[PDB]
Amino acid sequence: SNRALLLAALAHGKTVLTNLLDSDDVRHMLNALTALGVSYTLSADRTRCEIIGNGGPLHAEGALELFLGNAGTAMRPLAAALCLGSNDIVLTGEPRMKERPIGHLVDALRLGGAKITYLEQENYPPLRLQGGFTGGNVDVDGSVSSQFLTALLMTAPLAPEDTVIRIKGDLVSKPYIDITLNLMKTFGVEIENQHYQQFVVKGGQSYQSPGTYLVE
Repeated sequence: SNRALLLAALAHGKTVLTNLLDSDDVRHMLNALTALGVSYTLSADRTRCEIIGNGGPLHAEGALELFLGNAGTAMRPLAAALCLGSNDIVLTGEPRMKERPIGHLVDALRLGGAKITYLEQENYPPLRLQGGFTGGNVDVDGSVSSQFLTALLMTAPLAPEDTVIRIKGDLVSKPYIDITLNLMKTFGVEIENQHYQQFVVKGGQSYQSPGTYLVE
């Protein structure tokens, strides 16, 4: 899941994610959507999830606190997606989450005009999101996590202004990025990759529900 669910909520319409992953990582990907007020349903095998698209950034009533401990792949995309409109969210996790710094994403997003503040430790799991991402050249280290660039890849197109993520060195897992842009494309957005780094995304985009999607 991770993305499929996030883009599903950031989209307009009900989209199904088939073959999802049964793990707190996904449950929260759902729970996060759940907290912001994203409507969706889960099958019986806990692998099929349909979500009534929110039509864009999931607005949190009052401030939120999402615990994406085992959702190391969900926090990245969330920390980014939630910095779209204007929502006060706290993205935390389990002790193991502390082994997954998020500063690289925060700056990358915060650089695009996103509102992100460090809670516990700097560049660590906790994050205070307050939306605001508009666009602009973003810097994301190549060796970090495919969910970092992916986070910006999904969030940036929904940004009023176009964004460029320049990758310092060699992407951590381009193959992951390939899926994201492909799976993201099904949602209605396209990003332009450069020399195995730099990314060019058009801002002011919108996410639509492709209907049913199979997460491999």
